[PDB]
Amino acid sequence: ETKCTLKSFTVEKGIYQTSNFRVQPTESIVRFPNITNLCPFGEVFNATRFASVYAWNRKRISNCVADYSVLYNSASFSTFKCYGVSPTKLNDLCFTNVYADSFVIRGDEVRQIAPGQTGKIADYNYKLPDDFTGCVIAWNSNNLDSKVGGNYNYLYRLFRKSNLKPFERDISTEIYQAGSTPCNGVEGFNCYFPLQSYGFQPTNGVGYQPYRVVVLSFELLHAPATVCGPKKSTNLVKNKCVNFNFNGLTGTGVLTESNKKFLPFQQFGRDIADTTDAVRDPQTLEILDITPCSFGGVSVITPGTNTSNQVAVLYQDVNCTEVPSNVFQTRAGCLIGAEHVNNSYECDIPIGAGICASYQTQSIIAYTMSLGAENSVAYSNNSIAIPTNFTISVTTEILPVSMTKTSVDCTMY
Amino acid sequence: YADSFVIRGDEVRQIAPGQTGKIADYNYKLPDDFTGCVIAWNSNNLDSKV
Amino acid sequence: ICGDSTECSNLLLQYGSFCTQLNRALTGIAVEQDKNTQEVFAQVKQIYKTPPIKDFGGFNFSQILPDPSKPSKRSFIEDLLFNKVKFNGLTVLPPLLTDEMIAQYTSALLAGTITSGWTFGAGAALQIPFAMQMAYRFNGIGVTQNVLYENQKLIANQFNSAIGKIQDSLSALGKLQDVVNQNAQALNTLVKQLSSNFGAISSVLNDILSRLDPPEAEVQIDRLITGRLQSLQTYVTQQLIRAAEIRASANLAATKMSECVLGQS
Amino acid sequence: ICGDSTECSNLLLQYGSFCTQLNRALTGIAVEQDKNTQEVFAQVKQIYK
Amino acid sequence: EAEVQIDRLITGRLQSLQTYVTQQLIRAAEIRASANLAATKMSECVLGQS
Amino acid sequence: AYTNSFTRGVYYPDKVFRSSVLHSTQDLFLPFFSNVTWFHANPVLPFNDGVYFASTEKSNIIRGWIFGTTLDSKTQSLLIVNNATNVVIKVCEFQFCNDPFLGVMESEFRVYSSANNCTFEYVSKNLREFVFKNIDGYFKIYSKHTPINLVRDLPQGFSALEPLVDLPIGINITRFQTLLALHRSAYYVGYLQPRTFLLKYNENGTITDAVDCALDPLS
Ligand SMILES: *[C@@H]1O[C@H](CO)[C@@H](O[C@@H]2O[C@H](CO)[C@@H](O)[C@H](O)[C@H]2NC(C)=O)[C@H](O)[C@H]1NC(C)=O
Ligand SMILES: *[C@@H]1O[C@H](CO)[C@@H](O[C@@H]2O[C@H](CO)[C@@H](O)[C@H](O)[C@H]2NC(C)=O)[C@H](O)[C@H]1NC(C)=O
Ligand SMILES: *[C@@H]1O[C@H](CO)[C@@H](O[C@@H]2O[C@H](CO)[C@@H](O)[C@H](O)[C@H]2NC(C)=O)[C@H](O)[C@H]1NC(C)=O
Ligand SMILES: *[C@@H]1O[C@H](CO)[C@@H](O[C@@H]2O[C@H](CO)[C@@H](O)[C@H](O)[C@H]2NC(C)=O)[C@H](O)[C@H]1NC(C)=O
Ligand SMILES: *[C@@H]1O[C@H](CO)[C@@H](O)[C@H](O)[C@H]1NC(C)=O
Ligand SMILES: *[C@@H]1O[C@H](CO)[C@@H](O)[C@H](O)[C@H]1NC(C)=O
Ligand SMILES: *[C@@H]1O[C@H](CO)[C@@H](O)[C@H](O)[C@H]1NC(C)=O
Ligand SMILES: *[C@@H]1O[C@H](CO)[C@@H](O)[C@H](O)[C@H]1NC(C)=O
Ligand SMILES: *[C@@H]1O[C@H](CO)[C@@H](O)[C@H](O)[C@H]1NC(C)=O
Ligand SMILES: *[C@@H]1O[C@H](CO)[C@@H](O)[C@H](O)[C@H]1NC(C)=O
Ligand SMILES: *[C@@H]1O[C@H](CO)[C@@H](O)[C@H](O)[C@H]1NC(C)=O
Ligand SMILES: *[C@@H]1O[C@H](CO)[C@@H](O)[C@H](O)[C@H]1NC(C)=O
Repeated sequence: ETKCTLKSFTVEKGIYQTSNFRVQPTESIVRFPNITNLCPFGEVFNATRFASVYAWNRKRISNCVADYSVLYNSASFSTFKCYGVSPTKLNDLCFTNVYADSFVIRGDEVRQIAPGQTGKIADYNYKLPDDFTGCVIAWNSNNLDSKVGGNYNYLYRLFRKSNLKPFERDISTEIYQAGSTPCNGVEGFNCYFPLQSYGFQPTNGVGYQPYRVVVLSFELLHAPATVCGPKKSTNLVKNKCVNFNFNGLTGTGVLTESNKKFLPFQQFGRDIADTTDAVRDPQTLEILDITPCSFGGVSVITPGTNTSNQVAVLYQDVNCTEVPSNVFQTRAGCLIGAEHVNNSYECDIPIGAGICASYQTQSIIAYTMSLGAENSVAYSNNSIAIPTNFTISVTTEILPVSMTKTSVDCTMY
Repeated sequence: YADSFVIRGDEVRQIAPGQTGKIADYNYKLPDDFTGCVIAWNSNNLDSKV
Repeated sequence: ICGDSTECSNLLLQYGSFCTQLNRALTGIAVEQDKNTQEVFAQVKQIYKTPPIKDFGGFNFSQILPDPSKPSKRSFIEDLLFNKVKFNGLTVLPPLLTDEMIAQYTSALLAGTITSGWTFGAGAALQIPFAMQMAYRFNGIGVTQNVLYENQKLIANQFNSAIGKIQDSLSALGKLQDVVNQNAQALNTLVKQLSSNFGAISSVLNDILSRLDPPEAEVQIDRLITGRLQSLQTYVTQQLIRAAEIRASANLAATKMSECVLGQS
Repeated sequence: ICGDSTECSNLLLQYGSFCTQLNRALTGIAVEQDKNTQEVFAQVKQIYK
Repeated sequence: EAEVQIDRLITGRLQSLQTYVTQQLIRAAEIRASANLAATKMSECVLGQS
Repeated sequence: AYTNSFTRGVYYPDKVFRSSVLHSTQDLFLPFFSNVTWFHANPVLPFNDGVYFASTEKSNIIRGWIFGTTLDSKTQSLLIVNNATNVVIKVCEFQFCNDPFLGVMESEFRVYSSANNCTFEYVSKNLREFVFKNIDGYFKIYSKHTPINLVRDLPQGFSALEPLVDLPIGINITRFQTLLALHRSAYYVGYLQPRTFLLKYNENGTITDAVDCALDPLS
């Protein structure tokens, strides 16, 4: 790797930065807010008394968290048709308003609650537009709504001047009108009330027993945001380089128990120079520090390929306990492949913090450099040393004065 | 290389590098550094029948 | 630049050897900082020691000789001076010499001077009594040497009072604080430059990447890369200009240590 | 760069602290120039005549 | 279409040339101080006794 | 009357803990030493960009605000109320009394006469500050309750306001009012502008001091 970094086949003695060491994290632990409520459907569904078919109800579900899965898979519904949108993709979309209409009809009249039908119900009781978007849900309710002797409280309209506009409602009771004639409020030849009543009985063949119906109609409009799907999560860990996501905060690192105290509306903490360094767990609400995961530089110590092919390796500032013989800990990192001796020589290859290396004792060794010999002057208050001879010495000193004059031609380059 | 096929009229905009849709997702995907050319012409009278 | 992401590394591979040059530039600077210190302080062959007595003609060097009751073995004035002064790819290497070693070089330079005058700077150390060395130095400034011997006590008292005034004047070092401040402040700007979009949608390499598809995202990631590479070039060029100023200062220090400590100027 | 234009100024904010750095560099070498001539000429305590 | 691709090369090559020219100024300022010291040593050690 | 705030209307710009760090922000603040209206006991005010709003009493005469563009039907509005029970946020189309209030028997609420098309519901001396703002369909509310040792005059001091609520409504707002409990048996209004401040953070992470950087040359 050193030969490749230098692009050569002979490396001279030195110390070379060759690559990098970066701990690796695994698994994608998720986190979010405790699974709160799940939209309001209590009344709207489990009501004790439904509404007539000629005056249906109209609940306007609003800003909430709607979970159409508890509906879709409840298996208690005899009919669950979705028109604008297939059912499984409901828990992944957002609209402006949901309306829920409720009523009670016969068993074989559930096929007129659909876009583009005809019949006494869809003509003038409850009409669905031709580009409907929602879903229609229906289930049998014989035991709740049918009573011995006949339940005559569930009426429907059977005469009207003109078919309803979609989602239009008509609770009037003004008498009808047969052939040309007055009939000032009073039954008789060609003329009569406009409302009839299902007489429901418990001994009625299916298709004659009461069914309860709920029509959900999603109507979009425009906004900045609203309800949406439910996010998943896991069980955060600690003391392990990890890849984490805390309800939006995406990062990497080791997570550790904290001892700081946020204010009870603050989610994460930042450092000077603006890096996220603490978070709060959304479920348990405890503060956790996020220290950068291990990492540094890797250096290769070689006596030179013209001497040997042995090598030692320095893992820049990193406890010799998580690197992956001679493992030796230095103030400059963890050294592998050199033995530590107790002697002290002149520095050869500088490691750092007073430590050098050499190819002597062979192999590679570590130690603390030597400042120099030790001379002890015999100083006294009346002693002098005087020289009796001399040497003539001559030394060299080398200095650069110039470098090469180069020219470039911008345009031609 | 020459590849040949038949699609709808408004699906010709998914035959291009870096698109999405039912055609480019899983029918025929063009790499992101494409080099060639894409040619297309209407053929209503040959391929559509009463 | 990139930082973890992998869509960034292949795009940055297209710029050639811009990052190899910057690492070479920064490594040269770091190797020069150890040679600065070797040239100022390792100006002595042997590690000289003062004798256990302190009979120096009435001169008192106790505030500048090493303190044996310490792990660091610094002097009193060196203790006064030392009480007054992981990230996104950033690392600080330690100096080759500890400052215990530096204090050990300085105390040996001091014991060479107090015991041998200027002879240890030209060869082997030749002991001479301190008053006689002081009298040699009075000759070097053109004063006759009985002026020293007839005023020895007064001259020693004046030295001792002037040495005493230095601690009070200490307990100044703004020239050493400026270097630390300018370097920390230039390193803080490089980190703050990572939260800027440079004209992309955002400044965080994931949100750009998980909200667009490759053809669309590569355009923004190239803008981020261009800005972040410009910031690093600005940083490295200024470190190169600032290290040449520190080198001219360490060169002046080496000449002063040679000419004012190892001789008389 | 912009010269009294707010459209340009808000786009210049997307590069961070480039202009703060540039002004800081240019001001430090204007301070050095007065130090330069103080170090050459004010080498005397009194004004002798 | 070739203008957009030629400009990407122009910008890169200009950057690289200007980096070369900055680092030469910084290296020449260091050779200059060495030659200034050599000129002082020639005066003070060769034409005198220091 | 008009009065002078001194250093009032500082709120935590967002989550994210923080300690001793003279952190610098650009946002909508109430400038230091401002000209705040004084009201005694009230009329339709503007909104135009956020609102500071303090109030002083031991009883509870201030019983919420009402917001919106027209304060009637034909367009939607917010309504924030508090009877002697607890807060009632609500968003319908209303018909508001031009002088709406609530009594104090203890029968009350002559506030509106219509509650149509509701698109959001919710149910459940002293100095009580509030900061109201409305950005990107969210209606943010910061608040703080400090105890005065006076009864009804604006004091001096520093106290940062902590976020309370967040409502994803979408509503447009141009006007607002107040609601008071009548007699049958003092409040201020500042406005917010885009300023730049320097906040000093404690070691627990609370804002203890600030600097308005456009007051004077020293700042
Ligand atoms: C979220 O739900 C979990 C359970 O699903 C809650 O955990 C409970 O915490 C209390 C501590 O006050 C324990 O006494 C219970 O035994 C825990 N329950 C379980 C099943 O472990 C948790 O408190 C909820 N979140 C919040 C904020 O309350
Ligand atoms: C009212 O509606 C609820 C929601 O669909 C019904 O609830 C569930 O009953 C099943 C038993 O088959 C349980 O496994 C679920 O846990 C229940 N859901 C809840 C409450 O989370 C409920 O049955 C309906 N009313 C009744 C009593 O029949
Ligand atoms: C001073 O030193 C010189 C050596 O530098 C001495 O001369 C040497 O003497 C030895 C023994 O007589 C010879 O082997 C060498 O050849 C001599 N060296 C040279 C260069 O001629 C000299 O004797 C010494 N003088 C005194 C007084 O001690
Ligand atoms: C050298 O000077 C120091 C003063 O800096 C002397 O130490 C002080 O001596 C006085 C009395 O002379 C004491 O009151 C102080 O407590 C001493 N300070 C210390 C010991 O830190 C020291 O005695 C002098 N040396 C000699 C040999 O006289
Ligand atoms: C390098 O190799 C040559 C020949 O193999 C040898 O003469 C020389 O001593 C070697 N250098 C070192 C430093 O070992
Ligand atoms: C490395 O970690 C161990 C375990 O906590 C610790 O004892 C040791 O002191 C650490 N290394 C250094 C240099 O402190
Ligand atoms: C070095 O000397 C120390 C003295 O404290 C001793 O404890 C240690 O074992 C020695 N090291 C070796 C490798 O012998
Ligand atoms: C506030 O502005 C009004 C506007 O006329 C002015 O009369 C009043 O003096 C101002 N108050 C202060 C405290 O400046
Ligand atoms: C308080 O006012 C709200 C407003 O609608 C109302 O719902 C609530 O019932 C009132 N409190 C009592 C006790 O009636
Ligand atoms: C709002 O109310 C009016 C009158 O009650 C009604 O005409 C209108 O349809 C309602 N809005 C919606 C979206 O239904
Ligand atoms: C608020 O009023 C403005 C009037 O200029 C209008 O353009 C805007 O659409 C309104 N807000 C919304 C969300 O419709
Ligand atoms: C809050 O800050 C005070 C003073 O800054 C400090 O004494 C205290 O320990 C901190 N933490 C608390 C009160 O929980």
